[PDB]
Amino acid sequence: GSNSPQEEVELKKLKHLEKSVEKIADQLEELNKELTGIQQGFLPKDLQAEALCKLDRRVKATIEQFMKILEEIDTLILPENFKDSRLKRKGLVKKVQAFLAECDTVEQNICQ
Amino acid sequence: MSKGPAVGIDLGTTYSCVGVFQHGKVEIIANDQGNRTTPSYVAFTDTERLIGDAAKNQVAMNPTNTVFDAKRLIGRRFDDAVVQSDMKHWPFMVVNDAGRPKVQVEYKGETKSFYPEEVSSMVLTKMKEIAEAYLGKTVTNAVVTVPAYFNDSQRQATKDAGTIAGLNVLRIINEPTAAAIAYGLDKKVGAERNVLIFDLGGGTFDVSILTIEDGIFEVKSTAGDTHLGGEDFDNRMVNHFIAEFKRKHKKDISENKRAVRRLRTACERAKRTLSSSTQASIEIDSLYEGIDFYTSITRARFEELNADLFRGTLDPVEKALRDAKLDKSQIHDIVLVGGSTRIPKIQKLLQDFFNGKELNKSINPDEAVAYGAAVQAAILS
Ligand SMILES: O=c1[nH]cnc2c1oc1ccccc12
Repeated sequence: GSNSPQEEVELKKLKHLEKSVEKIADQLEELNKELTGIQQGFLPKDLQAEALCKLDRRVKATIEQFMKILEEIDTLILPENFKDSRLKRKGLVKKVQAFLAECDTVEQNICQ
Repeated sequence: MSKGPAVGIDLGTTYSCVGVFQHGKVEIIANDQGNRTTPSYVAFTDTERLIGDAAKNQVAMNPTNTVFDAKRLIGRRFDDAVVQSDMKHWPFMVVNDAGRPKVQVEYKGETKSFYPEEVSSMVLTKMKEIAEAYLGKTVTNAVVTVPAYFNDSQRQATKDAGTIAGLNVLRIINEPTAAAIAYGLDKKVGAERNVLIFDLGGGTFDVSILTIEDGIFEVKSTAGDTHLGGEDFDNRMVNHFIAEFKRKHKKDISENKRAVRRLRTACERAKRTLSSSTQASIEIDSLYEGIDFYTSITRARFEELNADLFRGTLDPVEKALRDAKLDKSQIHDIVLVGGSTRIPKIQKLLQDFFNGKELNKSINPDEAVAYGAAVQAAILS
């Protein structure tokens, strides 16, 4: 093979961003659990809307954190020979974008 | 904590900076987030009030309740042409309270209004605290800087912000006077000196001419552009890239706010790199419709896109020389202030104008005003 020590530095940067994405994804999961909670809970139809709308700041904070992750990924310059780093970066970007699409789904179904 | 020394505070439009003279040298003070400069931002949420980095970081989530640009309002009447024109571009509300402007936001569920000096006092409190955290001592005395064109009301309103913040304002000094002090232009032996300050940063452009005779400062003229800064250079870069993505992929990314933001942020970083390098590379994965945007910009391309804006910086210099009744040959010293003065072309243009005269640029342009104020604070304590 042709694996370089220099690439280990880039893969370590990517592994930290992967862990950061996992932390935000757990916030999105708790929001999802909470959102269902209000919907399938004991609050009357009226009180539910207000409670679901209180999650707006949190959904927006989740979206913003993902955007900051994207901006940090965008600062990487990975030469053509760093095949594994280019794959990890692409997979991570696609992962974040799919989570962002889930956030938009949440955002569109609250505060209406 | 024990009593601490006097500090220099540069109360900027977009960013503020605090410095302390100790051990025969100025130390710019980094904040808790490790930044030497702090956003002049105040955010009001449902649970708390945020200042600096924390307020700027949540601006996308709470735009109407995140106040910035209070310097643009400080000391002004509501019906001021500047207040009315700036109002259109702010996400937050500006209301009239008996002829005075007030920022209107929602704080903890309720509607609250603050005078510009109250907002600036929150920013000064944070700068006071940034200094206390580093020094391990209580900070009360400070020198606060204001632009040379500030009137009686604008200067009093700034001194009031200091008072509200629990500060003892040793002196209020002009930002170009502060930059001259930083370079020790008042300590040079000889006849009176004519100094031109070229301040391009923090969203404003200011050109000032000063005369110094026996350590005495006189403002001879002030000129500039109220809304010219680095953001204008970024827009040109973004436009160039949008045009490029259209040429290459026949797709328009401009109506996608997240693609435009990703591109803009990459442009701001590429601009900074082009001040020390002749080429900047950008790699953005799945920018728009899955398309990876791997590009590059040369320093010559960036200069061309911004040629008019860069050239236009000399008009204010000419206007300032006219008003000060001075020829460009009568200027002893030229001082660079603001982050945008790091741009090599701006430097080349300005030096060529003064027929190859060397520029005072060694102090960080962003920290030069706070540096001088810190020196002044040490002199007055
Ligand atoms: O504001 C800036 N404009 C252009 N170049 C730079 C600016 O801040 C910088 C910080 C470090 C390096 C270049 C720059």
